[PDB]
Amino acid sequence: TNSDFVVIKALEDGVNVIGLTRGADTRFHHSEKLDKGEVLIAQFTEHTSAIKVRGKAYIQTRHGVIESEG
Amino acid sequence: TNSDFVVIKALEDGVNVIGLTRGADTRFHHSEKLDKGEVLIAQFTEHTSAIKVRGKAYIQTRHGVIESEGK
Amino acid sequence: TNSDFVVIKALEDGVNVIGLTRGADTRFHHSEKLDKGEVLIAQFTEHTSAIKVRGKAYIQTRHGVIESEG
Amino acid sequence: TNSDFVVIKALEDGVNVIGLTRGADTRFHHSEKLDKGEVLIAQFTEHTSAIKVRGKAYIQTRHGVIESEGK
Amino acid sequence: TNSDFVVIKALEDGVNVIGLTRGADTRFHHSEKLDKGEVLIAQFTEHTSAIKVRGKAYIQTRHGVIESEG
Amino acid sequence: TNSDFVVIKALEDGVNVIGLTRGADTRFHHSEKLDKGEVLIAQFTEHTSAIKVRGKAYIQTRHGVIESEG
Amino acid sequence: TNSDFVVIKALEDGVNVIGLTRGADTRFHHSEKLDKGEVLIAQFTEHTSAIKVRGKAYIQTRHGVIESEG
Amino acid sequence: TNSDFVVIKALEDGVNVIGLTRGADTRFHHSEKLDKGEVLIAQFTEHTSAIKVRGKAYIQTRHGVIESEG
Amino acid sequence: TNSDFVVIKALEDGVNVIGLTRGADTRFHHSEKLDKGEVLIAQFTEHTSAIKVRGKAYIQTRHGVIESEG
Amino acid sequence: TNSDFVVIKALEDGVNVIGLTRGADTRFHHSEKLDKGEVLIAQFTEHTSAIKVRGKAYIQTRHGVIESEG
Amino acid sequence: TNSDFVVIKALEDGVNVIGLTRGADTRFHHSEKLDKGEVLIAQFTEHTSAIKVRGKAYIQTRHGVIESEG
RNA sequence: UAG
RNA sequence: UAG
Ligand SMILES: N[C@@H](Cc1c[nH]c2ccccc12)C(=O)O
Ligand SMILES: N[C@@H](Cc1c[nH]c2ccccc12)C(=O)O
Ligand SMILES: N[C@@H](Cc1c[nH]c2ccccc12)C(=O)O
Ligand SMILES: N[C@@H](Cc1c[nH]c2ccccc12)C(=O)O
Ligand SMILES: N[C@@H](Cc1c[nH]c2ccccc12)C(=O)O
Ligand SMILES: N[C@@H](Cc1c[nH]c2ccccc12)C(=O)O
Ligand SMILES: N[C@@H](Cc1c[nH]c2ccccc12)C(=O)O
Ligand SMILES: N[C@@H](Cc1c[nH]c2ccccc12)C(=O)O
Ligand SMILES: N[C@@H](Cc1c[nH]c2ccccc12)C(=O)O
Ligand SMILES: N[C@@H](Cc1c[nH]c2ccccc12)C(=O)O
Ligand SMILES: N[C@@H](Cc1c[nH]c2ccccc12)C(=O)O
Repeated sequence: TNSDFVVIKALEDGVNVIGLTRGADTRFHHSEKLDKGEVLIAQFTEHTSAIKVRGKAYIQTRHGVIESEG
Repeated sequence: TNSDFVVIKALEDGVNVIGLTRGADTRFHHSEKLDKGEVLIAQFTEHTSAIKVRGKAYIQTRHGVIESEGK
Repeated sequence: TNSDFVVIKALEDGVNVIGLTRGADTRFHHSEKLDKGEVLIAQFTEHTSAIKVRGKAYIQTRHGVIESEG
Repeated sequence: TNSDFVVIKALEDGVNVIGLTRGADTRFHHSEKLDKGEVLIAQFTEHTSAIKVRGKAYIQTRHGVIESEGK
Repeated sequence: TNSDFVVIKALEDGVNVIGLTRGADTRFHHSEKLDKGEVLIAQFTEHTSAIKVRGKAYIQTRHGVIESEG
Repeated sequence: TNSDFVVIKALEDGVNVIGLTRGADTRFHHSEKLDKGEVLIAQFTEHTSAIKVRGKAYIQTRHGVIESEG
Repeated sequence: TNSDFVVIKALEDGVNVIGLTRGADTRFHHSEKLDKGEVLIAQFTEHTSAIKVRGKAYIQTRHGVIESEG
Repeated sequence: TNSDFVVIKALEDGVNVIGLTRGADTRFHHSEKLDKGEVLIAQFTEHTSAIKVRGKAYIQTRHGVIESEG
Repeated sequence: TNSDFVVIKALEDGVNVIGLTRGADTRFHHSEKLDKGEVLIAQFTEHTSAIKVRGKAYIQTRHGVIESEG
Repeated sequence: TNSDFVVIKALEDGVNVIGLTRGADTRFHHSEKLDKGEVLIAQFTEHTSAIKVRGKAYIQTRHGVIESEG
Repeated sequence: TNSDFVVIKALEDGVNVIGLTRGADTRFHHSEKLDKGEVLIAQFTEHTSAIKVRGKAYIQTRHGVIESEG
């Protein structure tokens, strides 16, 4: 329960924060839809070993800040 | 019990701080409602592996500060 | 017993520092009332995985300082 | 025995440093009274998961410094 | 679930973030395709011990920032 | 054996460095008397979970420096 | 899975990133060929205890940056 | 064997670095006499949970520097 | 597999990065030859507890940089 | 095998670096004599929990630098 | 395999880096000869708990830099 | 002010 | 001042 997390703020409506499955298989297991201004703070977990961000969003991680673009 | 935590201060009435379930399923298990000025300090836990904030709030984490402005 | 803690100083009478239960359920288990100037230094624990502060207070954590308002 | 600790210096007589019980119950298990100028350095422990300071005091923790104020 | 991760932002359509297999074999097990502006945040894992980036992308890791231009 | 420790230098004779008992009870288990200028460097232990200093002394801990006053 | 990693960006075609075997024996187990601008982010692993770069590349590690010359 | 240590340099003859017993009891188990200029680097251990310095000495610990007087 | 590593860049042909055996015996178990411009990134391992560099090379470690000379 | 170490450079002939026994007893178990300019790099260990330096020497530890005087 | 290490560069021919035995006994187990310009990077290990450097060399450790003299 |  |  003490894994790294990412912070995502939607800069438009309809931002998708997609969790990709951990393991031999890489598939979507959940897409969280964010409207403009909403903030998601999401860890890496047993089930999520990669996170894809689609849409305009501001992203903070341990490694710095970045914006995704639509 | 020594997991990371976030600090959330409501900037308006009716902010929701939503805990999303850890595991194969991603659903809401609790939404804490905050009125303007209230502060919630919340950990990641066995049950919560993601936190969604709806409404205007000031947020502090290990990675910096940010404001939500959804809704 | 080495988990993080938060410091809270009341800036008025009747501040409430509320422990929310750890686990599948999220309810109050204790509400600590602080009068003006009193300081509480409180850990996250087996029983408390979130803390809610109601009333005017100065708060320090590992992530910075912040004030709660009424 | 390597838990965090707090430093408290009394700025008047009759300062109370109160240990609150770890566990499902939250009650006092000890109040250490300090007279002006005395310093207490006290850990979080199996028995103590929150500490309340009543009266005027100067306090140092990992997260900085703060003064409690008395009535 | 607390391994390092990398941050990749596609700078053009068709970027490939390729996971190379951990172990005695070094083959591809997944290629994630990114459209311009999308961000992928990907850990090292049981199954992934090297990552290859094809296409123009901006990359953040623990050791600094870099742009691929393949 | 790697617990935190405090440094105490007596600034007058008869300074008392008091170890308070770990556990459900909080009583004195030892008081070390220090003559002016003597330095004591004392750990937290199985037996000592709080330290009280009585009399004028200069104290260093992980969290900074402070003087006790008599 | 939390071992250190190296970042390598080829500055010309034909760069080789060579994994040398962990253990009593030291031999090549894999050679990854990189075309100009491509980035490889590669861990030390059960199988790889040393990495050789041939050809012109820019390298980032925990200890700073360096360029190989081919 | 990776506990904290202290560094003590005698600034006069007859400095005493005293190890106080770990445990329910607090007594002396060893007093090391140092002559002017001698340096002792001493850890906390299974047997030593507090160190008292008597006489004029310069002391370095993790928490800063200080001098004993006698 | 997360032990320290060293980075070595040959500044001339015929540089030898020599691994010395861990254990009661200290012997050579591998000499890696590096030509000008090549970079070797090498860990301490089960089998290697000391590394010797012969010839002109630039070296980065945790403790700073240094050049060997032929 | 990763406890703290100290660095001792002899500033004159006949410097003694003395390992004092870990445990209930504190006695000398080894005296390493250094000639002027020699460097000894010495860990704390299962056998050595305190180190005494006699004679003129420059000493580095985690806590800073100091010279012993003869 | 993740203990501290030292970096030693010979400043003249005939430098000796001497590993002293871990344990109750302190003897030589190995002397590595370095000629001018050679670099040895050597760990503390099961067999080596102190290192003696004889001859002119430049030394880097976690605690800083120092030069040994013949 | 005990060792 | 031994290895
Ligand atoms: N009972 C919840 C409390 C909680 C912690 N963090 C949260 C964030 C959002 C909502 C609820 C929570 C839990 O242990 O997980
Ligand atoms: N139930 C999901 C929640 C989650 C965490 N991080 C995510 C990133 C994206 C999507 C969902 C998530 C999980 O525990 O893995
Ligand atoms: N008995 C409570 C005491 C406590 C710790 N942190 C708190 C925060 C708020 C309220 C009470 C507490 C517990 O161990 O969990
Ligand atoms: N016997 C108490 C001593 C203590 C430590 N920290 C405290 C804070 C307040 C009051 C008492 C204490 C305990 O071990 O928990
Ligand atoms: N299922 C993959 C997801 C993944 C993580 N990091 C990656 C890097 C590249 C491609 C896929 C991935 C894994 O657990 O390993
Ligand atoms: N025997 C005591 C020694 C001690 C350590 N720290 C102290 C602080 C005050 C008084 C005595 C002590 C113990 O191990 O706990
Ligand atoms: N299958 C290889 C992949 C790899 C990781 N790092 C490398 C460096 C060079 C070459 C291949 C690799 C391994 O797990 O070891
Ligand atoms: N097979 C060797 C590879 C190696 C690692 N570090 C080295 C340094 C020098 C020479 C070889 C190596 C080992 O695992 O130990
Ligand atoms: N034999 C003592 C040596 C020692 C370590 N630190 C000390 C401080 C003071 C006096 C003696 C010591 C012990 O292991 O504990
Ligand atoms: N075989 C020796 C190699 C070695 C490591 N560090 C050294 C320092 C000096 C001499 C030899 C060594 C050992 O494992 O311990
Ligand atoms: N055999 C001794 C070697 C040693 C390490 N550090 C020392 C300091 C002084 C004297 C000898 C030593 C030991 O392992 O403990």
